[PDB]
Amino acid sequence: MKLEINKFNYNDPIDGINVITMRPPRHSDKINKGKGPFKAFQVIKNIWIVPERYNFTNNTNDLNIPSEPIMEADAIYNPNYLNTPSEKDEFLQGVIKVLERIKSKPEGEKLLELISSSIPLPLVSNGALTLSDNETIAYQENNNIVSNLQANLVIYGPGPDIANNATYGLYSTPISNGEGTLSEVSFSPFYLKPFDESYGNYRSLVNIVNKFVKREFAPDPASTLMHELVHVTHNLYGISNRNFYYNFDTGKIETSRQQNSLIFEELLTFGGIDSKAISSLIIKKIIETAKNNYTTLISERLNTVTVENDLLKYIKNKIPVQGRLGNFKLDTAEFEKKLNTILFVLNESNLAQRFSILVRKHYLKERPIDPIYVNILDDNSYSTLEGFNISSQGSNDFQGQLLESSYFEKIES
Ligand SMILES: [Zn+2]
Repeated sequence: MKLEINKFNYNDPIDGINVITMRPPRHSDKINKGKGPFKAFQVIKNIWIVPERYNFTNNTNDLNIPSEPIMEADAIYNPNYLNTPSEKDEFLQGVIKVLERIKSKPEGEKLLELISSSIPLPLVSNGALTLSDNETIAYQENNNIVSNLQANLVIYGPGPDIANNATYGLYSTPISNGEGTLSEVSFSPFYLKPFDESYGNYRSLVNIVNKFVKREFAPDPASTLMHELVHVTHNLYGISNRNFYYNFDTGKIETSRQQNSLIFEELLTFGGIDSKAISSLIIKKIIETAKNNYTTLISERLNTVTVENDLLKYIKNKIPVQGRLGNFKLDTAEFEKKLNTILFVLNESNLAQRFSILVRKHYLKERPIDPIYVNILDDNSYSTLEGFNISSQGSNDFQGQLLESSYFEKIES
């Protein structure tokens, strides 16, 4: 069946199929006592949009201006953002539009299909793969749980910094042991952080001889979301590399941060020039770790399954195996191929190239640039097929991302 995106208006009635009131996945944490439930919309099978601010972790629980020293000088705060029905509908439409954009190229469509289908490896109960809260969200009505519906990804609005974007895996052992975990994403389609890149096709003073200089650009929020979707994919496969750092001075992996280092999960997820000279030692170790984790799960869990149900079908589609019920083995060659796709081929920089989107050269930015607001729902500014770089308007070849474009609106900070 061809992937379609379900459209919604925020005021669409609850149906228990695609429109629910969702209990927070992190409801058991003390900081989330009494929160929700929140209206949620199933945009793609197992992918839900919740038009609420993300405030469900320690670092996102307070939406006010931080009481500590600020981590990012390009952050912008507004505790009231996304508290009205009209802002919630705008957000919902924006996320849907960005997803339609992503689906409009085969690489983006395949990414969405992968997230939809790649359920975490369930626990086994009475010989059957059986769902947990690591693979579902609860539809809560009047302090009763009506149903538990499958979910691999829940997309929310931003946390405290309304121009920040992030991914959170639900359970921290499954995120890295090969099982996989439901992910939450905090996403901001309308508030964007600019970046610098060298460029030559812009209005320039006649007295400047050499026109190719660093210029300011806005990112395409589809690229921003795809970046998070790559983290989500790692999280669903249980292959997150959050607890390793790559040291650019030595070219080695380290367990703790160093002066000129980057978290390895971000190095891979962003891609680009910085991932082109990773050592064979590093790549071999990463592959071996994942292979070992999967071999262990196939032995200790998958081979305890005695009941063939739909969850087993979905898991066999996710995890390349050979053999029969009770005696599966990892399909080494197919697993390696799939792993190397998800780790080394799937990344923001490669995806952006396929979408004709400009991204920055390095994951880490050299300087903060004040965030902007842009109404991406206006097709004159941002289209599903071309983003900001609209050919019929003369904005192809990255020109539509130039920050001087009128649709990138200054924020009073
Ligand atoms: Zn990232």
